[PDB]
Amino acid sequence: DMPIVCETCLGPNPFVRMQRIEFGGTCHISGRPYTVFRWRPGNDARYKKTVICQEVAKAKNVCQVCLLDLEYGLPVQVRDAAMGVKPDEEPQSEVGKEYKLQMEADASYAAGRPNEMLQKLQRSQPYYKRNQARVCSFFAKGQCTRGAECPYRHELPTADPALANQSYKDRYYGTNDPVAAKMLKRVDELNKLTPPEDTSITTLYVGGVDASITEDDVRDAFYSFGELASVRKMDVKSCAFVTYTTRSAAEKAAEELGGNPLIKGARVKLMWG
Amino acid sequence: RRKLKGKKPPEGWELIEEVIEDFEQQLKEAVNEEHEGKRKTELTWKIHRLHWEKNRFIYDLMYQRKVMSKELFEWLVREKVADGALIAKWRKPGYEILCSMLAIQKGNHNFGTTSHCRVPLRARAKQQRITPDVQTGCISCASGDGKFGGPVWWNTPLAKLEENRTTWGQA
Amino acid sequence: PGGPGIGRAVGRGMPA
Amino acid sequence: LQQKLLEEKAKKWAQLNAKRYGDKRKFGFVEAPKEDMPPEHVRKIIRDHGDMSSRKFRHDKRVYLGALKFVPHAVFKLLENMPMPWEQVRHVKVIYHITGAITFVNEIPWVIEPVYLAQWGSMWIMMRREKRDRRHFKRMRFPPFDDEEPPLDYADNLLDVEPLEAIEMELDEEEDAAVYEWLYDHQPLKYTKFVNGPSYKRWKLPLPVMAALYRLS
Amino acid sequence: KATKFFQSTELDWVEVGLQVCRQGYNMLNLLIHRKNLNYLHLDYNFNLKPVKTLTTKERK
Amino acid sequence: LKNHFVGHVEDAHMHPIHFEQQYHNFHALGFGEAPSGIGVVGKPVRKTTQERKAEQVARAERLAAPFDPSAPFSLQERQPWASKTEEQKEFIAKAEAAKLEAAAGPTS
Amino acid sequence: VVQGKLSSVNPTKLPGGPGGSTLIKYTPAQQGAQYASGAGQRIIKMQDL
Amino acid sequence: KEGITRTSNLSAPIIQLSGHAGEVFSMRFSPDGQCIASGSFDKTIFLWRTYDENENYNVIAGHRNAVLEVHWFTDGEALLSCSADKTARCWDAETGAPIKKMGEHTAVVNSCCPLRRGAKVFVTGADDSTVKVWDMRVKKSVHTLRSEFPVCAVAFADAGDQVYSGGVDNAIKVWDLRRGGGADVEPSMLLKGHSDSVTGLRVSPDGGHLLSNAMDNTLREWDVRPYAPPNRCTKVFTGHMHNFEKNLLRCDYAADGSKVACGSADRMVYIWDTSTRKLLYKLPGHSGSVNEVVFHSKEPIVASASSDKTIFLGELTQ
RNA sequence: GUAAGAGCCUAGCAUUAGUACU
Ligand SMILES: [Zn+2]
Ligand SMILES: [Zn+2]
Ligand SMILES: [Zn+2]
Repeated sequence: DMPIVCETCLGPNPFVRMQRIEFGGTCHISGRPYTVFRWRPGNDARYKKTVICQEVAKAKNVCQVCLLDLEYGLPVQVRDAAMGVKPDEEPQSEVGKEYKLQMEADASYAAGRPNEMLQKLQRSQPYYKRNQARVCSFFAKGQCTRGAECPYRHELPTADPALANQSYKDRYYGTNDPVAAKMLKRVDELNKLTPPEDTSITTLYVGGVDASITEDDVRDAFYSFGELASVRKMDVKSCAFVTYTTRSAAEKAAEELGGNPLIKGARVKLMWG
Repeated sequence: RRKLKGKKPPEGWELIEEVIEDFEQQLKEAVNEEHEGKRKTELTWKIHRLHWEKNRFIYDLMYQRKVMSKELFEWLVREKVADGALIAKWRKPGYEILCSMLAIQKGNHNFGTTSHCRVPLRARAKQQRITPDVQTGCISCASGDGKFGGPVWWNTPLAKLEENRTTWGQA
Repeated sequence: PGGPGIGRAVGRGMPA
Repeated sequence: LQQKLLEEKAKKWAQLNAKRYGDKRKFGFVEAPKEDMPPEHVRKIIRDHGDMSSRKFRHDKRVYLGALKFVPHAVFKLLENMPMPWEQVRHVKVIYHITGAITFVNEIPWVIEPVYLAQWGSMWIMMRREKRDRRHFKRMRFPPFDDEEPPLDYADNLLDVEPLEAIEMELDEEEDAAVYEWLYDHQPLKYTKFVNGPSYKRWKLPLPVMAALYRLS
Repeated sequence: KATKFFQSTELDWVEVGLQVCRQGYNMLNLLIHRKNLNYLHLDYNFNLKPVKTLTTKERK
Repeated sequence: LKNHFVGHVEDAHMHPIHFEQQYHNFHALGFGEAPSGIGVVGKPVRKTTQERKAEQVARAERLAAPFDPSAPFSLQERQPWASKTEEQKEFIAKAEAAKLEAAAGPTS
Repeated sequence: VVQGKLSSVNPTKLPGGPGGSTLIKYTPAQQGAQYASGAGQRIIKMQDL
Repeated sequence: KEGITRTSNLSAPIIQLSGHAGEVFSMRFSPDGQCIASGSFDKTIFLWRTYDENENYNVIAGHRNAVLEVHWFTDGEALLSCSADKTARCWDAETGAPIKKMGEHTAVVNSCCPLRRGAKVFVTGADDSTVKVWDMRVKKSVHTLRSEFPVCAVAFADAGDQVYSGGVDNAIKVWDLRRGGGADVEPSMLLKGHSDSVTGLRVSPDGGHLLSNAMDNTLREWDVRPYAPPNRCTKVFTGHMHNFEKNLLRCDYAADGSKVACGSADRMVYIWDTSTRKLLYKLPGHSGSVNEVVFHSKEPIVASASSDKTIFLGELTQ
């Protein structure tokens, strides 16, 4: 009766004219005939249509269009990784998938605390630039006569060449989805604060600390991950020294608090002191 | 053929005859052009623009100069030389340079609208301000928008009138 | 001259 | 207020009550029926989608095949509207698919029946004169065209051929004067006071006309 | 005629008939070449000719 | 407890001017009315009497043109409209020729 | 059910025009002042093609 | 089960009236409370029974555009319909025939109110900024006053000598018709306090109070007693809504002056207790803006009309 | 001698979603 859609994939307009093509397509996952919806998110947009069944949509809490999760807008991998949940059991076969469907007809995503991981790795404002014309394939080959009139983007494709071959079923299930792979390697580096070649440096530098955070407040921060050798304030730099007694505790404190944690609101950075 | 069979055309037909036959020759060769290298939607754009210009000659003489007789015009409409519905429209206020009757058929359009070319170019968004209609090739046939007395077709510089439309006149 | 009207009993729907 | 705003506020309420209750906007409004295209439109659509063997029109193949269940209807509609031996050309109303997949003759061959019998009685007479008077009647070869050649292009081959004379009886002026200037028209009295109107239901013919019709017939 | 997929004109009958013949030919050949029977063809006079000599599987 | 799956879908009934008018105040202009009745949304991005008169002038001028009832009309222009960065794409197409020709050590 | 089985399964039923617009008011799960450009709900013109 | 004190004789406590094919812009209960006059955007008037079937026993046609406002005449057998097709029409209810169609206005005849004590006379205020008074038996309009801004809502006072008109001009005016037999009379009373247009006007069951709904999303209650304070403003109500629709949203008093019902654009039927100035009922169920609400003459029944082509017809429990 | 199928190489039907950095 209404698509299950990412609210980015409805564009800025509070009013939406959308075309409703009942039996307009086959679900890109369950291969099922379903009701397609087509619309132009905004004036700079193209016409996007739903890509999957409504059920196959609301199973994995993903948009019918972008196949991204509905709460955070990250691919189904990145959300399944932060959800920590098992690999997809759902049958890849379509005899299997339709059998699972016809079963579930005749007779876990809404009750989770907001994962900081997903929240940390998500876009603040909407990726409206995802609702925009493809790139003019005749502009690429240099043979576009349509001039600036082309409804297609007059730019060249600037994309990872292992990407641009993404599979629907794999972006919906979560297997070898190169975009979420790139994203998790990003978070792998950001979760990779370099523990230096010096093994004995047992201090962590805490920079960017706004003044209302006190030294015992950052002590309340860092006591959990190991014994503190000494904590040292200097508000002139808005920064702090924290030395521990064991290296692995400062390793813990880097690994958990490297991806920019916020102590009582202050966006603070960690470095190996 | 319809005019060429049997009967006589009313008085005046000798003035407009060569121009009408020229317009029919142009439409005859538009139908015969080759379509490789251009969109599927643009097949009929030249046909629509030429149909417009032909009926605009008939309109120009019948209602703007009024050098055409009611019986000659009614003959041209009856013998299918003039599009009677489209010339009839151009008489309506607000439809003065309408490009095609397709543009205002509302069952013709997905959302039950007229076409975006009927919308004054100002009140449109930059997306629908340089794209010609996919059926007619008209960018703007809103009265007020018209360059050179006609619509803003796919290639109408928003140059000189002579380079952008057929200019019959009486030499 | 009964017209094309009907009255049927229906609850009032609620948004929550 | 003070007409420094109340001017445009009142004018906006005025124009909105105008637009909301317009004649294009009101309830029983029906949109006007579709007008005809120029024939060059379907002519070109059908010439370009020539034999449906290009990649450009391939997403049209589905609908083209889907037109097949309507091909009996189109056949019937074409053949019920075939010209009659006294016509050289019949222009015929037609609805066509936007792709060129089917064309239907959107006409019915409505005849004033006494007129139609006069017409075919003339045909009878003149055909028998010709079978009599003609030294050698060469019959058409069937099939008229050979199995391998593609059907003609009308635009190319028939659009500017001037047809030929059709079969018509030389009607005696001063005796057939009643039915003389119009017997061999396609729909002979379509724009006169002798039919209900151009929809060509309901004739009403005078007495000398029916007399000539009965005689010819 | 009301459907947005049909338009209207006036054509010479002979033109519509040439149309209707080309269209029925196109339909029936699309049905042949859709069933993947690329060893048959319909010619222009509507005879279905095998362009080969067919096996019983193909003949079937 | 919600209606649709990701929110509440509720029937609406307006007069058709209002959908279109609001959809195009925001759609084209960028800024329009919130459909909830709460303010406005977003950020913003005629004709005359001398000009009207001058167009009436040009109309009456085309009327003032002499008509020669002897003369047939000719068609002079006869189809003028019909007969009618690059740098990055140059470099890209160079890369295309490169990856094209490239499309077409051991030691002891 | 019987009229569904008769009509839905009957194919001579001539197909026709566009199923008219129905308005709906849709209130999202996630409404923030960035989604719908700071507007709360959405009106959707649902046009059957 | 649930046995909550059936008030009325209606089969159910909430009845939806369907059969219209357009927005329903104004409705009215018969003086004897067993008829419904519903005027739709479909330029048609449905006549419903209030009991035992809710049968629309007649659909009267004859307006060429939306019938914006309907009242009944004091005896209940004649109906006054006002429209957008510039034509107000008097009909006979039992019969299905139109009696007198006066079309003297130049633009949409938004508002009308027939006089409840005296002769068969009704006021009509339209888009031409002119509020005209119309006596039944003459075929000319008996009075014609000219404001400068299009008239949205008009009412005829309880006693029968003054006319209340409110519109886009931010102030509602009371005019005296016997004081004016001339063509450019100046207004008698200027009730100010609404911050923009007025949409609906109802005369109180005692005649001392006038209800004004405003797209100031505010219901205001003024007193019309010729001996008043400097500010005739008495009451303010908050809660309903007006949106871009700018529909003709009206007022009503319960037959006892105990409640006040407003139509709103948030699809809600609002019913305040006049005294405490607070919200008694906030009834949902309408899919379009609620255009006018009418309280049944005898019982506490409230019936609402919406821009969703239906009319809910039900009783109040508390 | 049926004629069925498995596969190998090469083998022209359907799709419009997705491409981020304190
Ligand atoms: Zn989405
Ligand atoms: Zn391009
Ligand atoms: Zn146009």
